[PDB]
Amino acid sequence: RKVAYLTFDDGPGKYTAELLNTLKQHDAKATFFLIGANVKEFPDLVKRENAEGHYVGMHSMTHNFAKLYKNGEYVNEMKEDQGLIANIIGKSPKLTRPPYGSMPGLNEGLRNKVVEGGFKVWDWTIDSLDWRYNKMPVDAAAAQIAQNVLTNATKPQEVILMHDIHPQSVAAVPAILKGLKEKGYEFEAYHEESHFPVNFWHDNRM
Amino acid sequence: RKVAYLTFDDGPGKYTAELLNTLKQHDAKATFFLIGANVKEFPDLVKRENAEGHYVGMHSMTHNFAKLYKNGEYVNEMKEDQGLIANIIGKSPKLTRPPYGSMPGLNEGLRNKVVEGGFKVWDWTIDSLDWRYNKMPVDAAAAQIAQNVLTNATKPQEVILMHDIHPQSVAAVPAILKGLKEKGYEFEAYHEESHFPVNFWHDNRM
Amino acid sequence: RKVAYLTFDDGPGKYTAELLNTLKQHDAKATFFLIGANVKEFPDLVKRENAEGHYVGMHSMTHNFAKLYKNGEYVNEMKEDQGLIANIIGKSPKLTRPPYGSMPGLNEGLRNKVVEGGFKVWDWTIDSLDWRYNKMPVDAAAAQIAQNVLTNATKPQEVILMHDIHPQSVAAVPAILKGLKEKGYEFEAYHEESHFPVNFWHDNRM
Amino acid sequence: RKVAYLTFDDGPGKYTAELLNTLKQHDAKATFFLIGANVKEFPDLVKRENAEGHYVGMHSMTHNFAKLYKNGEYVNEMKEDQGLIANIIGKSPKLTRPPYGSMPGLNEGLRNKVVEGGFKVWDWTIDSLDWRYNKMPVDAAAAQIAQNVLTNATKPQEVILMHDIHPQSVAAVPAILKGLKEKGYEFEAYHEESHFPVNFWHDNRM
Ligand SMILES: [Zn+2]
Ligand SMILES: [Zn+2]
Ligand SMILES: [Zn+2]
Ligand SMILES: [Zn+2]
Repeated sequence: RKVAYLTFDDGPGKYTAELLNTLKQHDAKATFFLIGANVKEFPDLVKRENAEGHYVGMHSMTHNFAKLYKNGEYVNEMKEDQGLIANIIGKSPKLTRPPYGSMPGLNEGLRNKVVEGGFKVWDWTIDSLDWRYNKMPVDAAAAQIAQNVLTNATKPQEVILMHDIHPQSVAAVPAILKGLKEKGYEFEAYHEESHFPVNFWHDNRM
Repeated sequence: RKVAYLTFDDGPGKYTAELLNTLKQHDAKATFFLIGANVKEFPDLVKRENAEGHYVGMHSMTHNFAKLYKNGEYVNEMKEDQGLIANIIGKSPKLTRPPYGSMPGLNEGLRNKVVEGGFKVWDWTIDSLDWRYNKMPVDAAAAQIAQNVLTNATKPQEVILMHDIHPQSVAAVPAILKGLKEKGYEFEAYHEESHFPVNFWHDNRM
Repeated sequence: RKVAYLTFDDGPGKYTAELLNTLKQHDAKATFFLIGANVKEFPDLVKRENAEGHYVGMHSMTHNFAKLYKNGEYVNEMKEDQGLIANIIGKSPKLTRPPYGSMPGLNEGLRNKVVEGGFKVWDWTIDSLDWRYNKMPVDAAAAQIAQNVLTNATKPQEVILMHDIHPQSVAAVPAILKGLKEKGYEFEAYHEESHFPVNFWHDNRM
Repeated sequence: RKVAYLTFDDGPGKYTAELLNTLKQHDAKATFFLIGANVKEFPDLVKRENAEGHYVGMHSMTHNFAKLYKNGEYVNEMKEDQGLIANIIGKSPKLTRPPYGSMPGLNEGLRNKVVEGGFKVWDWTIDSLDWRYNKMPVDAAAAQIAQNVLTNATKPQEVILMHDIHPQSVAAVPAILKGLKEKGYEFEAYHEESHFPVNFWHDNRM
């Protein structure tokens, strides 16, 4: 059983409805890590992400490296973000995705607070590098991004980092779906009852 | 006859219960040097350490170089720590482990007071360097820490400096227990009635 | 299509000639990010780095976080460093490596100035952590550093952070060159005509 | 082949003449590492150590850990000590023995200064632990010290740490000479043209 977990960071945004349409057509399920300010701006999209079978998790309030890690606000911000999301979808998600990844920001003290707060942490196994192609002609960018993902998909479980706020990322998804389907992957959302560790610290409590 | 004395400093803390279970699992005995604040925060773990055959000794109250050595509060702090531990376990340990080691902090004047007060002092023969491995995945860290101990264990008596307040340190202990047993070591606690001196000053009164 | 970019920071210094010999022996090309004071102390090594096919770039004048980022002297210092290097090798390098990395020091204001000044910025994808291994035997340190690099080199493009001003770092390079070659990597210098972005801000302008 | 290098630290002193008689009696050659203040106090013994075929090297002026390593006076003290010895034996020895050993005191900066000053550094491979038995009955103490050394002598080259300022160490030497001879060891003095690295840093420049 090969499973590909598409994850989308930093949203919702103005390309997210398009992305949800694409996912629905391919019968694919994915995972979204949302920033607090955008949850407030785009409640309909948050509702729709959950309503269409995708997992909705937290990507912090400020996405500010200094506040999250050095000043130790990571858990406070994930908790706040969690409450905004719960006000819309009617449940409190446990999975967080660290802005800029957990390494080295999420130090041993913060990891304890994550565990104590009942939160999980997912990093990723494949970086799509979609940000490289910002503001470049979308068609060529999307194909490159698809290539970045397809050629790195080698393991039975892959967690793919993309950002749905970039147009070239959303445009890349059709090719990624067809390509990973060829390789024998199914596309699933994260499921809290089926948690397994995916983090740069190899901290199995998270 | 080869004996390895695992010694764990700065605790107890949030990884100590797991460490105790690991030691019990391998029928290993060890030595714990505790900080007063943590004695007061985790009295149950102090009681567990002594109840399960380990030696419990003192690692001061402040762990502050200037107060302990420059201001000469070493013996006062160890005496205070001693009493807190005695109230939990019903005996007054005599062995101390200097924060930052005895060299150069524990000057002759302080060594004289240590002896006058009936205390002993243990430094170490192997530094695991475990606390320094805090910027990498825990399992990778633990493996390198185990390597440091295993490669340097060459004497019939080894006193090994570790810190049970770091996750990578506790994670390193299974490989250390396995490896040194293969090398012919038995893992024992410090025994007051069988003191032998181990200190950087080569002072056999402590 | 796998390329490893060895990058060496904070130099030149007393181990750099040895490192250069090692790289030459293995027909490997690398990248050096120099501190102004060392450019002035070791001009013959700067010249040699460029003469032997390696890329020479800037790592500031002061390597001081407060001056570079809080006081915003980053671009000024990189330009001053650039001029010093230019007087030696006859080129004006465009690529800078931020002291302590770009995150979070290089705020948006500073990134704009970087771009307007015609500079580029590289962080890294692998941190060797080499500078942290300075309390153990040099060969033992080198082995653990090589392990850090080899175990983490999994992507088609890897940018490896090392420091040539530490003995254990230069001692690790032979095992690194051998190991990554077996993994299919070629060792190349940064090329300005072939810039791809590598920075923690995901800012593809620099 | 097999060579044992007996080395005696912290002298000369009031047992050194006896030790020299013992060495001569057994046709054994050794190495002495002298403290400046005792070179001043015991010039006849320094002359005699050289006259009877032993190596005379430096063990600093102050034997003060803080001055030597943290304050960085190691090379200055060794050079000063070197001059005192040279005034007696008419040449300037290059080999130093770090008070308390080189690890971790002799940091990378200090090792460079050692090398730049034309000095070498010898630690040891066998610790006699002679200080443990200070002020105990000399006969039993000497026997135990001999056992400590004989039991740990397993390699073709062994460098043995003793202190000729302890009476029990000098008393142990006959049993040590007898026992190691039976194991096939020759007793040689250090010679600069026969240098091979013996230091805890595995720094092959020293
Ligand atoms: Zn993000
Ligand atoms: Zn401590
Ligand atoms: Zn640097
Ligand atoms: Zn000494």
